[PDB]
Amino acid sequence: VPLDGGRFATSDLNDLYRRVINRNNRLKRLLDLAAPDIIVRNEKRMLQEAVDALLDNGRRGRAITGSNKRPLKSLADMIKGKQGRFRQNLLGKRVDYSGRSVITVGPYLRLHQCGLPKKMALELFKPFIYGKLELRGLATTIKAAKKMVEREEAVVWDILDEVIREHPVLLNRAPTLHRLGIQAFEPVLIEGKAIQLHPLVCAAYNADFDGDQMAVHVPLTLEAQLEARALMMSTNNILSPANGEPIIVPSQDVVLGLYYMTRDCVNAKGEGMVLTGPKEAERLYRSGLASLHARVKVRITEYEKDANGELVAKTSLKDTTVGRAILWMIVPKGLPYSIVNQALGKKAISKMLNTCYRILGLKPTVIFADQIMYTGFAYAARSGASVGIDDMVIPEKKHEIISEAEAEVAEIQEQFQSGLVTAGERYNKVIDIWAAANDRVSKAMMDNLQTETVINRDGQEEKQVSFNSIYMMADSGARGSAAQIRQLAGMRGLMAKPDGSIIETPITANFREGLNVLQYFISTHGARKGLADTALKTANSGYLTRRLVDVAQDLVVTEDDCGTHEGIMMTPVIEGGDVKEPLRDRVLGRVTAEDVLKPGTAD
Amino acid sequence: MVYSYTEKKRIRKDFGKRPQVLDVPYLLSIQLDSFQKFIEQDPEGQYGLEAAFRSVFPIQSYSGNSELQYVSYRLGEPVFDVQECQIRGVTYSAPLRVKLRLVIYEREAPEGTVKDIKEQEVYMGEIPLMTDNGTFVINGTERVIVSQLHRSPGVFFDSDKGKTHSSGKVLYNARIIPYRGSWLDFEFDPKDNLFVRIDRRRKLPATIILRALNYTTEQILDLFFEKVIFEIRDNKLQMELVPERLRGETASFDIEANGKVYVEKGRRITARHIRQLEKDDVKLIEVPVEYIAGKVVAKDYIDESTGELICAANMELSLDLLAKLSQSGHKRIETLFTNDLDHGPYISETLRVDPTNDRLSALVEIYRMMRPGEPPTREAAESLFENLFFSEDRYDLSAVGRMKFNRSLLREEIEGSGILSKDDIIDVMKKLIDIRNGKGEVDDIDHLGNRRIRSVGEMAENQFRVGLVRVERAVKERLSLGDLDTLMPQDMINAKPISAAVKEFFGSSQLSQFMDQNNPLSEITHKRRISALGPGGLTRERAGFEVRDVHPTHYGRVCPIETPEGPNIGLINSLSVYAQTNEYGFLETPYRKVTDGVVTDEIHYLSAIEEGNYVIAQANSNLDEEGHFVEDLVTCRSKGESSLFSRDQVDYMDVSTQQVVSVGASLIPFLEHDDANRALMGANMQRQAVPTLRADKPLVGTGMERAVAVDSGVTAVAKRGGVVQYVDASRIVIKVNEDEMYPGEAGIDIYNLTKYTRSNQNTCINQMPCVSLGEPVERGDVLADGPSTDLGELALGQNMRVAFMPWNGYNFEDSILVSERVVQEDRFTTIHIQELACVSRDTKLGPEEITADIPNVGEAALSKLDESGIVYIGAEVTGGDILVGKVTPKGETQLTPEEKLLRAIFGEKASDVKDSSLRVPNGVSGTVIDVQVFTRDGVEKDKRALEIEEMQLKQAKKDLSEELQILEAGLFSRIRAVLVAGGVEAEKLDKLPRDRWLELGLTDEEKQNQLEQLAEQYDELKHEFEKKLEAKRRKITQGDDLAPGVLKIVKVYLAVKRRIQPGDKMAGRHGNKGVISKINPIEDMPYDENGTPVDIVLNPLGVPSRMNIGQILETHLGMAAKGIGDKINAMLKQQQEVAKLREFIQRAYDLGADVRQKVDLSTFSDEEVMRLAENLRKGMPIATPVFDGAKEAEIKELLKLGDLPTSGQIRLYDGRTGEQFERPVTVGYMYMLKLNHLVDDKMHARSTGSYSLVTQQPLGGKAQFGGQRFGEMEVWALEAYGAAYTLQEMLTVKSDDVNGRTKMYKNIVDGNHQMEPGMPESFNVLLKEIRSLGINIELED
Amino acid sequence: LPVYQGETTQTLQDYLMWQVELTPFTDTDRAIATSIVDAVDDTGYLTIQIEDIVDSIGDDEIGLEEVEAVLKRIQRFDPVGVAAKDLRDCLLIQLSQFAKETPW
Repeated sequence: VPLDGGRFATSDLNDLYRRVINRNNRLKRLLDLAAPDIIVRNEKRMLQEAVDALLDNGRRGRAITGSNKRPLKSLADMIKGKQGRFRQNLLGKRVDYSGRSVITVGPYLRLHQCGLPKKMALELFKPFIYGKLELRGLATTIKAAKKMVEREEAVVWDILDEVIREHPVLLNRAPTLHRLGIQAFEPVLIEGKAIQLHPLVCAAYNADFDGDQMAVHVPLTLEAQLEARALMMSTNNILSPANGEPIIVPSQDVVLGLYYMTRDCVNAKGEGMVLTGPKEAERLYRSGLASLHARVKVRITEYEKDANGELVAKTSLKDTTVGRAILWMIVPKGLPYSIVNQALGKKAISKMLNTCYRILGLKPTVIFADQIMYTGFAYAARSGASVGIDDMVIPEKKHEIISEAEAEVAEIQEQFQSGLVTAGERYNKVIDIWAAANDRVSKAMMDNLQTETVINRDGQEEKQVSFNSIYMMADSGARGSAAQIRQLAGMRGLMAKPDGSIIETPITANFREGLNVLQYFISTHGARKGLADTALKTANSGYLTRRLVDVAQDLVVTEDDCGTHEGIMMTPVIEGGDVKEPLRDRVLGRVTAEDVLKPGTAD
Repeated sequence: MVYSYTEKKRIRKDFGKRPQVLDVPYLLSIQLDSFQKFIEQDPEGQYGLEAAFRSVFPIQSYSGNSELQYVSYRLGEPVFDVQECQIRGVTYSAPLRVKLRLVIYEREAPEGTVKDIKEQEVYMGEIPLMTDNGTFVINGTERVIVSQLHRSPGVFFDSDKGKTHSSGKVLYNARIIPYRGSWLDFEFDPKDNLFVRIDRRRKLPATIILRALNYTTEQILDLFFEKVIFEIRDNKLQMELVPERLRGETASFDIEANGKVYVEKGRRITARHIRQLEKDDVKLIEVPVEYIAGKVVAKDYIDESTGELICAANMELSLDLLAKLSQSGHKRIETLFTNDLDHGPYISETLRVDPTNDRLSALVEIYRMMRPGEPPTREAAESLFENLFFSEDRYDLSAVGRMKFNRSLLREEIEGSGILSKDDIIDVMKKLIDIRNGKGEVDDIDHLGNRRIRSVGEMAENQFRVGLVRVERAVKERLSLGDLDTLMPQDMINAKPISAAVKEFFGSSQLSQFMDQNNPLSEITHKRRISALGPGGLTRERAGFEVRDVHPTHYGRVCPIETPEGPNIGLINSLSVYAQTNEYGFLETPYRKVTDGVVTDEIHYLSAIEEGNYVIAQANSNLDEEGHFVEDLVTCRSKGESSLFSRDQVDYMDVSTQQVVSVGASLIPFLEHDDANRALMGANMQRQAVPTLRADKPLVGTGMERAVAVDSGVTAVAKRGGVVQYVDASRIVIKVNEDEMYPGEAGIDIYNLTKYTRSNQNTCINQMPCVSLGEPVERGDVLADGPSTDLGELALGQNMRVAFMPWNGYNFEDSILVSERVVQEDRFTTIHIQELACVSRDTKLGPEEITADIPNVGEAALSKLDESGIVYIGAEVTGGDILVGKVTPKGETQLTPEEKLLRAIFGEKASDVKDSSLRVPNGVSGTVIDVQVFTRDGVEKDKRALEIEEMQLKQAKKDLSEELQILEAGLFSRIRAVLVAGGVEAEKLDKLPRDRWLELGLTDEEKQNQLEQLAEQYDELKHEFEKKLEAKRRKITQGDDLAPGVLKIVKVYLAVKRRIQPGDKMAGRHGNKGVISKINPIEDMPYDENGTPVDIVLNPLGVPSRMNIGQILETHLGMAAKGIGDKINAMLKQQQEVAKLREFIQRAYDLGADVRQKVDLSTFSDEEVMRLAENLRKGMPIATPVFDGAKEAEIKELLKLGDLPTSGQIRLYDGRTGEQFERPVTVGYMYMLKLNHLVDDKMHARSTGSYSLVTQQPLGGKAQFGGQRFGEMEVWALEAYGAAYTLQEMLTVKSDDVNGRTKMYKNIVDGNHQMEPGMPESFNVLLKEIRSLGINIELED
Repeated sequence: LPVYQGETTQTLQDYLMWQVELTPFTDTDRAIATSIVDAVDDTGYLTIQIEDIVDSIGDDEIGLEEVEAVLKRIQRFDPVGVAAKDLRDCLLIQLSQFAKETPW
């Protein structure tokens, strides 16, 4: 590995080896003349020492370098350590068709797609591009192809797209927390400097499409293609293979719109408007209707696959909501339109999804979810959903609750001053007082922003589901929870822990009121802590994890049946007050032993 | 009176509630004062080299009757100019020349000086000057000498209790960290016994030190323990006791109190019992002999007759030995106390545990540990012990260390010796054992009273001292060897080691770091950080978490959110707005004394030890005009747990809301609702800026960016100039005023700006001028303008209007959706410049020559090349054509009949050289802005090179000619005026110079005399000018020093310019990011009621999740400012009345809460209003404090005054089908900026990449069209696929296989669709490494 | 380390071999081409004559005409004027590569 233009510098690659050869020669010169004992013994000792250093410098002695006190890495220090031939060498190597890819967000192009940027392309497709050109005879010579590529014909764009059609690639995220992050999907040529994905596998690749990356994978063999399109395909990566649980579900603002569609303040315009359904698009789409519609009757022809392998339609005249009838047009046949009979929430979105996926089938359910995403992507703008200062309105009871908690604290302090209340008694009681006042103010604010609204009607009082955006967020269930609003709405809370102890003064203000100097400086310990928490704990986590993966490197099923009744029993953990969980999931997909029988005797 | 003339062009709306008292400091006091003192000559040798030389200076020969002295030292003025070094490539370094004094004294004469060489000075190296902008200039690059903040030297009473004990015990250690030497430790073991530790080795006896320290066991006990008299004469078994002295033990029996038994037998000790016992005098009262048996003998007594060693010391008394002693030795003997209730010996135990009893034996074990073998000869151990700690030139801990221990000893003085002292460690063990038994509070690590940030100046002082010792020894050696000489004090003078060490510790290290010039903030802060990393602090980022907490004394010290995203977080602490430095090594913060409640204007710089003392409040408060307090109950900090404090409680007041933050955040926009998560995320996205095409000023920032510029130093401040003369596309000339003019100088300023100059990390950083002409300028005024700022504001960015509303799949969470306008509007374009070069290398096979005569080459490639090969300056680049056209000469050809016929046919080539040329980097293209070249002396080619030489000369020449002309005018006028009143009409003296008729004799007396003098001075100036000219011209072709390798070193530089694109990374100061990924045309941008195609649509589905209440708080403000501009803009578009827009302005400034005073129509003359508006060109600039910013009611107020939705609700028309949709949204114009990690800095592909020579492994990562390396968690997941063929190709197709990649490409062309694995070659490599190790390695069948 | 950058290179003759591998060739054709490649000069002229190559092939079936045909099929593959063989017809092949549209 020459450095300066002049000298090679295989330092210890031979400097150890060369020193060894040199001393060896010196010996071959010396002891053959009946060596003096002192010299010969010292030399042989150095010889053992140096040979060891070449094999294990660290055991005894040291093999430090010129201008560097650091020792020399012996022959197995090329075997031992983090960066050896035993560095990530059970397959951790630098690869061919990929690299350091930036990402876009695929408003269009449903899951049966993957947005591959055209810029990175054809430096991939080039071997295949040349194969196509020669098969097309577009350049009888390889150099002819090389220049015509260096010429960059647009007919090449045509050829690449034709290849880019029937050849998906594989996509992935890095710190591979799963077999869930990496996707194979239908690649598509696109123009810019980022690759777009459907709002689907946003969970799969598991990062979040900000300053980040994804990966490019070239399934070279046809078997690679068939497998990834059948295995690495996200066309099946819904249910959490561990949890069984469908990971794939719209949970972003597509939900927010889905909710906005089926709601009703009290009674919108012509709330008694009723139809059969195909023209609801005409009416609300023309005018006269809002998704805020109440009591709109609708002749609904639900279908049930009640017949064995056969669905029987069934026409009702159910009254429903505007967007309810709409998404009823979205759904396929089987679900009772009572599926559409909902306030239509996030968990519900998942729930209908589950009902379907149990019910219909894979392509069916997938298409349903996809168009679901489509409709939501329409509605959220068809909503839009402003935000603003006033949607934060503090319930007025806050000032009085504060005055009262302060009164309690002052009473505790005066009691401690009288000596009747111990300081620790003062502390525990004051903690209780603050907690109680906090709960009270929390309830006050929540009522201020619960389903609380006065609307015009015949009764002139129809307290309905209100219309603040943030409370709607906590409700339908997209981004945040009640805790988020409260801190931005109620006081900062106790949050009183420099390290573990409870700071007496509680941080008492919301994002509405700002904060205080001491308040913010207080707020910093836990924040830097939690960041450092994710930081350092990733480490021990991965360590244990690899420990496991090694510990499970050979695990497989080789037999179908054991022919044995031995096992352990599956029983509910009626633990604490009750069962933390029903004994339902723990054996949901079970195969009990020959021990299953009815509660009746001999039954 | 905000004259603020350069700021009279544009000011920000303020609402800053609390009023300024002491503004920002120079914001650069740090990397300035220390090095300033480093090259400061002081009356006392007290700092810098003043002491450091005073250390290792005088060398006395090995009794050669010869000693060495010195007079004074000099560091030079420059070699080259700063930019000159930038051009050539040189380290800005200045020599150190020190006068030496070498005296030969005659023998047999007591210091009888005989001969002296007190006349030979040594230039001991070329030392580097810290820059005016505090930078380095060594070997070229831009670097920051990052300091360290680390543990102070002194007494640290370590606890080390709990979990490390692993025994359910709380330990009590004693840690001392000297600045020089090892560490002496008095550890404690689980056995209630102390342990001696030094330099992290095996345990040493606690008693080892004392006995080795000539301390007898008798002395050791007499000091260590207090002994009762215990006078039992005539078998009285009576002892003298004080119930105050020892108490708290139940009286077992034989408890009688001066007659009457006050303590019953078996009666528990009572405070009433102790009080009554103290009430009456107590003599020696008989005690049970059982109290003797446990009693340990204090003194060693011998019998009165025989000096027997009976009753050895540190031994519990034995009744039989008690009788023997009471009969033989005496009646009274010293005994022990060891009140285990309140005390514990812990010393007699280790004294018994002590194996060596003599000072020699004790000193011997010390070496036996230190040297495992090589037993000393009773002098080597003694010498090692004395020179180990009793030496002044080996440990010399610290004088601040002296103050530190002395305070830790509560010693009235604080100035000590760096050397060891016995009373020190004695009291040290005393305190350790005392706190173990409980006497005071142990120290604290993450608390601030104990650390210092270790500067640069003494660091270099130290490196110099380190070298000074290294040569002092050889100085002594030469003074011993061949001392028979009276030569110059240069005999062993080799400064090469000195220069090498100073450079290396500075240069190639981690102590400093190559400074980057991203946006002004990069330097605004990367000169302002404190971390423990390096030689000091936390030797690894691993091995520490506890100090990474939010420290309580640390507030106005480190910045509040400023720490990286990762492993060095929590510890890279950012100096504060109120930052000062302690007297010793630490940092304080100024503080207004709340004197009797009244806030003294006096600010006292306050640090940790002081900080916990007085009573300290929070500023977010009102204060009365008398200075009286608003509320009587004020939450206040006393010792890190703040609480309400009386109006008679708080002792001080701070400065201002800037107390809590540095600037490295304080340029954060309106965090009053920002999440802390958002907070640190935001700032560590804040510095990521690089400049754009046009600078457009932030509309609502914090208010200091002007000041930041005042120190950001990227434009020209106007020091001492009065009238601007010449400003040109690279020149600015300003002629000073006489009142401020110092005579004998020209009195005019010519300042040069570097256009098109790549910066530290290769940006566009162009200082571009301000005024046009005919302008007055005040002292220090900015006129240039470096990048990404405009007319005086550190704005990494500019207002683009945007709206928050979900839409159509482009807004999942984190996409930023701007429409086609800015792509047309260029708003934020890029311009970046990477460097280039070439080399010559006169070789053994022959010098390579730059002639663009590459054999077998195309003319077009050569066509851009000129005769030099230096391509004509100014062309485009695309592809990889050769830029520098060099050829490598090779060995000559023989008769060579084939080559003979070749040179006969073509000739002139003979293949004598090979095309050895330089080209444009792959995929990297552009056009040049300037170039460079280094010709070492010894070659004078100068092909296209003399062009730059000449252009440079032209510039400099025109430059000198200016001053020449000006002073020439002064003189010619002085002459024609001297010719005035001489009857000499100016028609003649104007007609020709003519030496003014060569003193025509108008007075012929003093006019003759004055004329002679004037012609004299005239020629004098002519000569002086020509002389400076000649020196400069010599400097022109002065020539550079290349390495011995390449004969000439030509350096190239070009440009590349970028616009935001599909795939871009912008962000806003509320820390929200975005992947810019769908730019629609102008139509689909949502249309307003006036239809205005709004620019940027974001996802809104997060404003709660990370607390983006601040982003919308702005957005309200931002819409408001666009509106305020709209009103004024229509007003001007009407060309309305001057006072019309005037009242508009005064009103717009006048609404809201009362903060600060700004008023027009009494100060600005009308055109100052005229321009003041003409600049007011899209919105009124507005500034708020982070923590004293505006109130929301003000926003609601502002939104009506210019006819805007204070609600912020307003409809729109859709961009494709255009039905007005619900949700009347809020929108704004919140400024955006661009970070590094460019989209163009990303994408990369390769299908046949470099399989290595070693392992035929990939080239690397895009490095030569290299690629990625797969992921192990992913590969295991792949196993989850069982994607067997995928693995098969990934390791056979997608590994090193030449024999496999070849057949694979062949088939891939052939459409065969198969892979041939064979066998991995890394397998062969490892198999060899096994056979390389002691292993026969093979595979059977 | 022992490897540092550890990247291999073409050295031209192997770059010629890279093209030969993609070029259609027989075992005797591959052997003749490889032998021709073996004695190759830096300038790109043929070190040994066609007759020496025929002797090196050591095949009576291998003749001067077959050697010439193999060399010519490989004479201008990369670059023009490779294996010049007493360069003179090499510049001739180089010009022949240029179109006749060039005057003179």
